[PDB]
Amino acid sequence: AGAGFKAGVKDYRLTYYTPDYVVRDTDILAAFRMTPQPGVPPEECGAAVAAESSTGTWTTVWTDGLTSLDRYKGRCYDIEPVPGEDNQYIAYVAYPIDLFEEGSVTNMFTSIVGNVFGFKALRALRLEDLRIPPAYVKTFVGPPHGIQVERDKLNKYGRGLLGCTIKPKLGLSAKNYGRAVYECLRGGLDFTKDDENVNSQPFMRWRDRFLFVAEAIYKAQAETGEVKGHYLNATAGTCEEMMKRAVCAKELGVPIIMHDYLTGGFTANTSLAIYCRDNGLLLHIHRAMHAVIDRQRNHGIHFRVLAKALRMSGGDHLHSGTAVGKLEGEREVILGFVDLMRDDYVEKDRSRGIYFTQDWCSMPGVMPVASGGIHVWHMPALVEIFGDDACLQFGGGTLGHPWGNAPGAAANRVALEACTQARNEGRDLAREGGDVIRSACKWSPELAAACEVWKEIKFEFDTIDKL
Amino acid sequence: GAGFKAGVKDYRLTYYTPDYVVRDTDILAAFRMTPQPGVPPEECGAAVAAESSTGTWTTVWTDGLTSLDRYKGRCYDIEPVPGEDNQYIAYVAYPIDLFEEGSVTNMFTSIVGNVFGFKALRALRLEDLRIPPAYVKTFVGPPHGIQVERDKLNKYGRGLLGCTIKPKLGLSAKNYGRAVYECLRGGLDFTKDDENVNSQPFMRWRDRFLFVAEAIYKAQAETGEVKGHYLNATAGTCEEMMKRAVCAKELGVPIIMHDYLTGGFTANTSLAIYCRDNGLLLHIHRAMHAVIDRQRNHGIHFRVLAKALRMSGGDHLHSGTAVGKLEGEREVILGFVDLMRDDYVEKDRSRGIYFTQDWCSMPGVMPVASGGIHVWHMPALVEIFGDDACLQFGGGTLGHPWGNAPGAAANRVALEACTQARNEGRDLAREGGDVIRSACKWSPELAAACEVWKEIKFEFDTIDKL
Amino acid sequence: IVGNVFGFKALRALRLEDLRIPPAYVKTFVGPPHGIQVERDKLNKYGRGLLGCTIKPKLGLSAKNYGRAVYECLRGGLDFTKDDENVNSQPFMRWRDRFLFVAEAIYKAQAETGEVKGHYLNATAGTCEEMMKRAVCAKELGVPIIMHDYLTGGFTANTSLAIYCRDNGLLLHIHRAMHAVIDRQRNHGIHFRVLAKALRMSGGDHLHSGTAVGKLEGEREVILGFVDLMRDDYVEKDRSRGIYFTQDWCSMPGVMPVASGGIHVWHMPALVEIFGDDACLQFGGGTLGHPWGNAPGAAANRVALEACTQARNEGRDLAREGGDVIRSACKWSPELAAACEVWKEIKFEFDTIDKL
Amino acid sequence: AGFKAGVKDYRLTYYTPDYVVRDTDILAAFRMTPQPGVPPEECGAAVAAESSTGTWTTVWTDGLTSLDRYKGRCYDIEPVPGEDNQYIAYVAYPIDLFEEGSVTNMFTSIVGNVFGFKALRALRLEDLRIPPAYVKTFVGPPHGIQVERDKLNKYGRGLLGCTIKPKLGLSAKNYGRAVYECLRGGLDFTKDDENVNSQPFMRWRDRFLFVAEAIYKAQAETGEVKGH
Amino acid sequence: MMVWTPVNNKMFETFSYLPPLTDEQIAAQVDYIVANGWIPCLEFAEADKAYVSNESAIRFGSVSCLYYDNRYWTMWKLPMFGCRDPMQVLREIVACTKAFPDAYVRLVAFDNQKQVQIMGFLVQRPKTARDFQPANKRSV
Amino acid sequence: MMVWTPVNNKMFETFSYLPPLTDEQIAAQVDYIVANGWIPCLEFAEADKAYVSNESAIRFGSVSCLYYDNRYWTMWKLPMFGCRDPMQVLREIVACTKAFPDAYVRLVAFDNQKQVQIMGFLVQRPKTARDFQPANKRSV
Ligand SMILES: O=C(O)[C@@](O)(COP(=O)(O)O)[C@H](O)[C@H](O)COP(=O)(O)O
Ligand SMILES: O=C(O)[C@@](O)(COP(=O)(O)O)[C@H](O)[C@H](O)COP(=O)(O)O
Ligand SMILES: O=C(O)[C@@](O)(COP(=O)(O)O)[C@H](O)[C@H](O)COP(=O)(O)O
Ligand SMILES: [Mg+2]
Ligand SMILES: [Mg+2]
Ligand SMILES: [Mg+2]
Ligand SMILES: [Mg+2]
Repeated sequence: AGAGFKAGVKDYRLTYYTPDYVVRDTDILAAFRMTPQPGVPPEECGAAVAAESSTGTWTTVWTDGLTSLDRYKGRCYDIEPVPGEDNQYIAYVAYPIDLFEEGSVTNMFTSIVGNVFGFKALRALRLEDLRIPPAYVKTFVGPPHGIQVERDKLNKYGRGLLGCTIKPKLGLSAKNYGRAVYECLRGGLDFTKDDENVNSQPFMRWRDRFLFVAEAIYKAQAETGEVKGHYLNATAGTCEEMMKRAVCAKELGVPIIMHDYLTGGFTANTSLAIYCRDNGLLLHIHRAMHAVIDRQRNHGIHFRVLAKALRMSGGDHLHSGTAVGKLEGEREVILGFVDLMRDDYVEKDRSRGIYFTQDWCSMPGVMPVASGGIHVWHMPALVEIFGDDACLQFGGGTLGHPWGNAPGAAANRVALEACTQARNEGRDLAREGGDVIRSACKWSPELAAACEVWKEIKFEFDTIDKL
Repeated sequence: GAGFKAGVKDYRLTYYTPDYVVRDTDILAAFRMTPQPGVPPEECGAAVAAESSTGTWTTVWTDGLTSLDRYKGRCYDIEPVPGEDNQYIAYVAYPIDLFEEGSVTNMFTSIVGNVFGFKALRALRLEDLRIPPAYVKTFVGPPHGIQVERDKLNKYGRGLLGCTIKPKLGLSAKNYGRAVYECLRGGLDFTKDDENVNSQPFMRWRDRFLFVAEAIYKAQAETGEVKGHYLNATAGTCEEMMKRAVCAKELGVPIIMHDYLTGGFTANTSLAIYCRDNGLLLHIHRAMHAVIDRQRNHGIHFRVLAKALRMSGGDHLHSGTAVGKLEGEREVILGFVDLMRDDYVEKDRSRGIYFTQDWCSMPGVMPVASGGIHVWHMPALVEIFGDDACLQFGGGTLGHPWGNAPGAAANRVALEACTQARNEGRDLAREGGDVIRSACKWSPELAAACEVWKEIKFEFDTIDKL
Repeated sequence: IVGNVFGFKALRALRLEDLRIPPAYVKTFVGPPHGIQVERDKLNKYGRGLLGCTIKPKLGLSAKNYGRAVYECLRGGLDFTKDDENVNSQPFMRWRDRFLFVAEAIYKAQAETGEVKGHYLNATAGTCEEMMKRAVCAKELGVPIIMHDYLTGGFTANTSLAIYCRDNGLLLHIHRAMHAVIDRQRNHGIHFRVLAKALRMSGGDHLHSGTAVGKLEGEREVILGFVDLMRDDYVEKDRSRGIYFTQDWCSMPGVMPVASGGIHVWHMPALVEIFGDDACLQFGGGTLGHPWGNAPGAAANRVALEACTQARNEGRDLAREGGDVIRSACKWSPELAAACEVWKEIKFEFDTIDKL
Repeated sequence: AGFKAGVKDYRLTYYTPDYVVRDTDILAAFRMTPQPGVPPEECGAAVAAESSTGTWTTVWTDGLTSLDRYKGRCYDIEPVPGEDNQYIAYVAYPIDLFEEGSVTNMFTSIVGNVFGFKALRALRLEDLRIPPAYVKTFVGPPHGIQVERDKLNKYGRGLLGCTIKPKLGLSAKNYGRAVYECLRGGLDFTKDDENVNSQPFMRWRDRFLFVAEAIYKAQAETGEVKGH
Repeated sequence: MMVWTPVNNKMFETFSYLPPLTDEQIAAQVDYIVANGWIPCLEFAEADKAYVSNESAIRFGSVSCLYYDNRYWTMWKLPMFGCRDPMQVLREIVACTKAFPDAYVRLVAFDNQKQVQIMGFLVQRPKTARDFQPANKRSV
Repeated sequence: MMVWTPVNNKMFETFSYLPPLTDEQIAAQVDYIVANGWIPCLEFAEADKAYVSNESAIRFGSVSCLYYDNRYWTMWKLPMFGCRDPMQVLREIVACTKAFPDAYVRLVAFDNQKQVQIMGFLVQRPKTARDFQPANKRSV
């Protein structure tokens, strides 16, 4: 007699721990930082994770025999101990491409992170990285435009793009919003944006905003001779409301909209990205809620995975962190996933948290956006970290300028161009950056005023999300 | 009065208001907050209040064009956490004006958007939210709710019984419908697509929907009881999600499902509205919740994610089991089960309810207990949940030695025996084993299930402690 | 005609008593979706008044309990039941749940009795879009009849709905909610006869007309005047019934008067005498207040109706022998006898405000 | 409490003078004139009953639900100074009684049938307290005062308008001629008379077109935003 | 409390809630037709075609509102235009029921001014009908 | 392995997977209704109206989701509002089953706070029913 159905519970490791498995080039791979409960072997814990994110449950089912489990099962194929940790392991799981719905980030997440994080038999679990194979990548529409197309459409080259969140976050009327946007754009900023939480509210309804912002956009563009835009927020409570807002932006002829992809969700985001592709709108992605998921070292999903997922779902910009601003993210960690966001091919590099070589098979790159608590003195560091292919956003850093939005824009634009020029001339921005900024202050009163106000302002704290 | 003064000042100067009397229309948030060394709790609470409402890191002149007093979030209270040297509960009040009507997406974007990533804090966890009646009333809410669901199904006097088809992935559409038919005909009210069963090379969704419809109608005709199977509308795009919901409508089947966190609140609210308008029950799977809600120090407690689902819309939501393979303590679960089902829930910190919650007649959501449960757990499940729950046995049905129909019958017999004993005045905590053993005497199906899973328990140290 | 002039400082009071709508203007309106003759033909109901019933309590019942009450009402001999005017879509009962359960009830009672049954499903809503959504659901359930509160929803929405009903074969019951705000006082407002002409033009298959003997005001002679204006093709001036103008309807279909509000079995002879056959008589409390429940309640009202109709047809004077006809029917009908006992002493007699 | 068939006084269920109104209740102030021999309490209770849950006789179906939860409540009766037979009756309606975002439904309950009751001589609704939790269910005005001023770019004075006359009888072209002449002289707006819709003397689309021409002519001539 | 029976308690529209009509009661109804100048007519149907049904709706889109099969019955001869003799109507009742002893037969009358059937009631049901109750068995 | 029979194995919702309730077991369920202050009620249906069906859907567009015929049964008298005597409920069971000996009869109870049926089970099936199995013939 052959292998038959035997009812009852057996160890997951008998089926789902396959340390001699040779991964296929179409497999989706996951690196899980796993903290087992006392008395649970790492092999059984890795196997439970692999099982319950793919084909298996807590007890033996007869229906396995109708199909081929060998063909479909997730496989824990490797377990590394974590250095400095007594009870932490990196468990590597391989998922056959057959397990996933084509073009669906939602479905990939549902398998890989759906249930396993709540299992009693583990104390903590963090998804560190994912290997998305070319064969799966090719199933996605991807970003509506990407970096090269965006620069071409905007006619903007040779420097970082400059942006700005309008403040206060909430409480401004539609007309005062468009007033601030006008004054920001006309001083030298390429973009302004709705705050992530600015949708449609009693103090300002979205369509009133869209219209005044359009007037502001076109006024600054005519005035400066440079293409201007403002990320109008299409984030909404339903897909139908989200689409109406995208439609209005299309009918106003404006360049760019935004979406909060994690609070709106992947399903709506992928829809909106497809709409943007079909109607030629740039799509700025805000990562609101990410740090709920990605802050802690021991549990959640590292941002690099959330960034990869955004690239697949679709977005022309995605916030990356600043290193030096008010929000957490270390320079080396950021540089890792910036390469993952922008580049075609990124080799494994554990020193930057890249657990897998990633091949994007020509999917366009996403513009990283550096934003949050940054000002003119941060400019050299920002240009040094990112290079030209980023958007740098100064909200408080513009609307907090003692002379107003236009002088505030101009100071940030002067600081960007001075640092870019110095970089091009061979200057070391890490060492000469303060000198570059002080030199520019001599011919730029706007910059001088900004430097004076934020001279002492730094954000330096112990990093939680260490590698 | 007062000129614009450029520059950085403490958040606490504007956003820490310890004498503020909360308004009955305010949204309130309870944040478990762990400040960095050298950051006073008051400044940390104020920073959270500021950066989830109206404020940024430096003073902006545009504040003067509006009324910050009217719009600002307010840290109005800070409690120390007993047993913790560096943990505080910061209470934040948000004017109703800050929020888009009917948008859970917008509420989350403000309250949990950026603040969890601030350098000045080491950890932040949202424990509870007080959703005022005036905000609750802006939401369509659940397509149907518990009472309407029971009335449509004609099912009363016991928990509902469900079952996830296994293996999770890898079955063909026809084998899926074969398994569904065999499950339903044995006494289960529902079966379901696994959360990750959407549309895949081994089984395309429309093939599954059709074979499952055949199975539903065969089992219904065979048993004389209304049957259903949660067909998964979860998809990569809103357009695909809607196509699937439309097909279910056109097949005349009772119920679909959605993974609300992996699909997202925007898609979920859309789907719930579609279900309301077309009379489909909507089962909600909480896939990905434990990424967010497992750890005590950081994230968002599930009770908040459950309130958000009730607002966004769902007829069922998974609640945990206490005794199964996935974590959730009995007392914690009982707290948010009340928050899911009831019209009015009083503050009760012993169950982690930080705020009195008034749902102002928004329909209740059916809790679903699922994951690693079997026949011996039945008395405890019935004791915990009472009748208004769905109990799901995937492995606990398809792992029965005699197959799906006997597996379903065993679970149904166990449920009805426990319900009967309960109704007769028996104490299920004490007499549950005896009730199950008595039922084994006349039920060979139950006896077979009892024998297989007799020794099986899931007992581990709880991570998400109150 | 009534837009600004009632507010003029130079007058103390103004009341529109009557309007002469000429054939040339009447001909510009679609009018009632069906009218009395077509309605009777679609329902296959001839030779007696129709019987209806508003479900009670007004608000607070669940969709399932609504359908339960409807089935029990319809199965006992009532032709129709209805949503109360203010039953639209609420937290205790959402409309689509109601529509579905009510469809079940309608089809159960129809299969049980062998008579065509209906329940006026309320399409009244906050927006035209919601209103139409509800009409569409009724069409797709294949049910006979919907209702609209034409004054609180308004003439623009009402005309649209009447046109939809014409194009989709739905009977349209009209509730006159809010009329008495406008039509009660003798010195100021608009007389109901004008509101009834306007409804006929806008479109309605049924319109509430008053009872004379029930809980709401309207004198027999005043009612008979506008009942003629609602049903007939040509009504001569008759100031003794408040008819200021001769009205030619140029073949616009008639509207079925609906007598409803505070009536019970003992009123039956008077109602049949006032209205004749072409009316719907509605007993909400007069059915759901029967000591034995809805089906016995329905049977009592049905028995009373048929007994009076039979006595009328035989040459008996209902105006003068109504009690005897009812008392005779009690001898073979325990249901009627129980209803007669409960409501024997109940009358509504007050000084009339809206005098001619 | 079982079901007892028959008529009883409305005041037994619907007059609740010790009720504490809830902050989500809709409140109504009715100027009420009872018929002779009808006590104010029974008259107020009849209004409360018949605009919410009750009818003229006891119905068994009340027991399936919770009348306490749903019933309208006459909770206060004030005599009207100067009047021998007028009272202000105060009624409280639970928020659950109303369809969200529907003024139609709110009117249908509160003013639907009660004004025609024989037991009263007159009834006037004086005021309504619309609670925040109900207000929030409505989309409300398309724009409102602030947004209107902002869209028109008009600040610091009243806006000025004007109805074209004669009310009816002008052709579409004459209408636009009159509109242009009005607007260019300094009025911000002109308007169709209320009864100007679409008529044999002037069809609506002809008027819309000629009026558009007039709006744009006056706006170009004056440099101020114009509308009709 | 007596309970109205849902079992075998089919009705037949006008007068079916009264005790079965005597010959004198039917004659009185015929006198009423004649006194009013209405046009008498007989209609009949076999048992399977007697009650309203839905079978044709299988052929329909969403257009079944107020469509029912079996509303139309079969006309016995022609409507008795110009009839002023009640005995003539009673003779046709006898004639119709004799030719179709196992059919349902109803008497109707038309008004040509309103152009509508103005009265109607069942005058015969087949002796094999078991779906109806005698008056005293309608409630239990 | 025993095989669950698909043939003549119709069920009846709550408690139909248990052995048939004894009079003492039924009385215990009635005591539970009374102890909780719920409203007892009896419902009944002839055999043809007992199980859920689809026949009315012939009249529908695409709106049959969660529509079934035969969910509603016929009410025996009225719900027993204010009943606090279990013997009263037991006497109505006797009275109902005596009046309708060939019907299906179920006992239900209503909660007026939730406004939902809160319990229910079959108390009588007709003796002619052959479409069900003994507990020990459910599997072969
Ligand atoms: O709301 C804010 O704080 C910001 O508008 C920046 O404001 P300021 O420019 O005034 O600081 C951005 O949304 C954050 O940068 C988001 O953070 P991240 O990029 O890390 O996702
Ligand atoms: O994938 C699974 O494991 C399940 O299908 C259960 O299978 P079994 O019945 O075979 O255990 C459910 O989705 C989990 O219960 C979800 O967890 P939760 O309810 O906690 O969200
Ligand atoms: O709300 C009510 O009172 C009714 O449902 C009748 O209830 P009852 O049958 O229990 O009295 C009707 O809407 C009124 O008859 C309307 O009045 P009218 O016909 O005058 O417009
Ligand atoms: Mg922001
Ligand atoms: Mg699952
Ligand atoms: Mg009414
Ligand atoms: Mg005017």
